[PDB]
Amino acid sequence: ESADLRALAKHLYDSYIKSFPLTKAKARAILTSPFVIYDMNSLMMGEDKIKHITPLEVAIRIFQGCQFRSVEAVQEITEYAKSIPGFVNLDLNDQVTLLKYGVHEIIYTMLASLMNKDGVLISEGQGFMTREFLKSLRKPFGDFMEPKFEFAVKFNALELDDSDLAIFIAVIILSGDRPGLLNVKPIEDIQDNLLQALELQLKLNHPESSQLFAKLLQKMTDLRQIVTEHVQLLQVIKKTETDMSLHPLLQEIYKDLY
Amino acid sequence: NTKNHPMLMNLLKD
Ligand SMILES: CN(CCOc1ccc(C[C@@H]2SC(=O)NC2=O)cc1)c1ccccn1
Repeated sequence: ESADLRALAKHLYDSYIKSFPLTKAKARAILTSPFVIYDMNSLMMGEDKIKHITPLEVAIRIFQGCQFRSVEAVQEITEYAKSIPGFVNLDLNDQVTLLKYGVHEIIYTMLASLMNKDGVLISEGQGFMTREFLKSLRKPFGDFMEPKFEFAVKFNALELDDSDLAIFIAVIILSGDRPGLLNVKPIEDIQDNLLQALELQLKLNHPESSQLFAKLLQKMTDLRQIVTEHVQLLQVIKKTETDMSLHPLLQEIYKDLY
Repeated sequence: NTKNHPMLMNLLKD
């Protein structure tokens, strides 16, 4: 029933607004004034002007900035997943497995909302770190962000809004082919109805773009690959890199990821 | 799964 799918779409958009303080609409409104970090000197100036708390090399520091952002993103995503009808019924083991494999895919999806072709909103939109600077970084740090920027440029061309993204994100979380799932049957059934809600959502909200649903689902596999390539580049520098020690939440997520 | 991932479980708990 179309109306039951419009009621699922509305519930997810309402929960998405409640779960994610920096939405794409606010991000677009800003990107169209945050402190611009574009080189070494503007970075050092930036973190005194500007979302990092602890007891106390630039590449490592920026990396710990992103880690800190991740940990809070997982918390928003977890609070959002819990509102997806039927998620809090799945085998608690499988809730954990969906979270585990879904959380970075959502992070990069929502990171695209904060990106344009030249940089990214940081620290809830009070900063803007340039793509060039991120690329200029040394060793393998200059390659962390670049695939995200390339994904975001293509993904942002779809012109999804937050109401679109609320269902797309939910579709991603409820993937039935995550390694180690116990009960894939009720997960696929939840996902199947989210996909119907997404499809109706895209035909109502984007009547003019044919095959947007098709283009969107192909992006889902892009996201999986981005995370897989990040997993490895993370395991690359856990050998050379002496100064990095991943946040506990993140080393738990990454543990036997890929 | 649930054995490992205590941090995930506790975010899911409430
Ligand atoms: C570029 N920005 C915006 C956020 O950009 C992000 C880039 C990567 C991640 C994923 C982290 S990083 C990692 O290796 N594992 C994770 O979960 C999360 C956010 C910065 C940069 C510095 C400080 C704060 N914000």
